[PDB]
Amino acid sequence: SESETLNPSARIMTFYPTMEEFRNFSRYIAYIESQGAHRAGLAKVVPPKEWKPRASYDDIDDLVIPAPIQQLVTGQSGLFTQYNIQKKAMTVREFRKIANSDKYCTPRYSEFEELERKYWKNLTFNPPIYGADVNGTLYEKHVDEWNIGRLRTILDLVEKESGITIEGVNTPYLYFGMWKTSFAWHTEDMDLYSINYLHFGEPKSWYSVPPEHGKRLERLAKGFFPGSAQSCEAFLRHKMTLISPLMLKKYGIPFDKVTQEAGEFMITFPYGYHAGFNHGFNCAESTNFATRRWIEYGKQAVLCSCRKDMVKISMDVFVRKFQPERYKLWKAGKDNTVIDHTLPTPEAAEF
Ligand SMILES: Nc1ccc(O)c(-c2cc(C(=O)O)ccn2)c1
Ligand SMILES: [Cl-]
Ligand SMILES: [Cl-]
Ligand SMILES: [Mn+2]
Ligand SMILES: [Mn+2]
Ligand SMILES: [Zn+2]
Repeated sequence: SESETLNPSARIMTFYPTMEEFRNFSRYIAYIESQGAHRAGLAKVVPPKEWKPRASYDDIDDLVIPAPIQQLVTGQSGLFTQYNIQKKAMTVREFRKIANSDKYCTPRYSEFEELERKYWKNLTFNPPIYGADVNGTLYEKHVDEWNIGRLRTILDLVEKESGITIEGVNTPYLYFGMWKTSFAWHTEDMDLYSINYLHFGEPKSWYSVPPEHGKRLERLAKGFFPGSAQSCEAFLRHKMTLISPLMLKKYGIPFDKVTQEAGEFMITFPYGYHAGFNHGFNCAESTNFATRRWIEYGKQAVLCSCRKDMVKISMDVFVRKFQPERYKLWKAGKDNTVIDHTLPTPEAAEF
């Protein structure tokens, strides 16, 4: 009730940290959770105006996009399935050229609602190319604040313990977008946190569903896609499923929306379903991370059961280290802990 009194509407919150607050990443995450930001599943953090992760983005024209994907979308009435078609490798220069070309460039519009309507109206036409899942970073090696390449959260325990790297999850990914490129409805692998930084370019728009309401979205999605639901216990993790905000409203699924500008951070929280699209040519960097609060989510995450090489992180080291008194019960399959999506991560006891 202390936590349930904070952000009771579960709306997307925006934060403007000072440079002092901005330096300690995990601490500021704990803070915004103390303010109830996590209840939305998504939050925006606008960094100090003097902070910059890179002096200049003029040298990256020759950066290679090894596996650009053409996004074919099929559907109607607010329900869509996205099929990825991998294209030949190409450079950022070659990508931007195509992105800004007359055929793929952003349509003209007044307010955001107009561009949003055009997105949902034309989603299945003129399939765009997304320069997605590029291994790398655009942070300068010296930037110590909010460095996606080295956030130093307890997610580091995975590699530290096993040597295992999972691309885009405990390593950084770059996303080069063009108009009408999409990311489908999903939570993160193992229901982790994620961080997303829009380095440059046109905006990225987001939809989010509160974790305390995530199950309702799942039930809706299973109803809409019964074939997919029968074939996999977590088919949304395929990240192929697009659902319009009008469809969510029609079925009483609560949600919020936010538009991300260049130079801005987006944080997604455990079991926070989100989706969205890019307004035009841009570039974003992202990875996943953890807090102590995530551990229970990780233990209870419902994973994909049909796809091989799907991301499954062993929770053992986390339970042993941060829940020693529950380790035996958990191994015996008798840990029946129930998650309260309103509670902030325990690191926020300072606040
Ligand atoms: N395929 C995938 C996996 C995990 C993710 O977290 C995302 C994702 C991508 C974007 C993006 O395309 O910028 C935004 C939010 N989530 C995509
Ligand atoms: Cl699912
Ligand atoms: Cl990612
Ligand atoms: Mn995501
Ligand atoms: Mn189906
Ligand atoms: Zn599956």
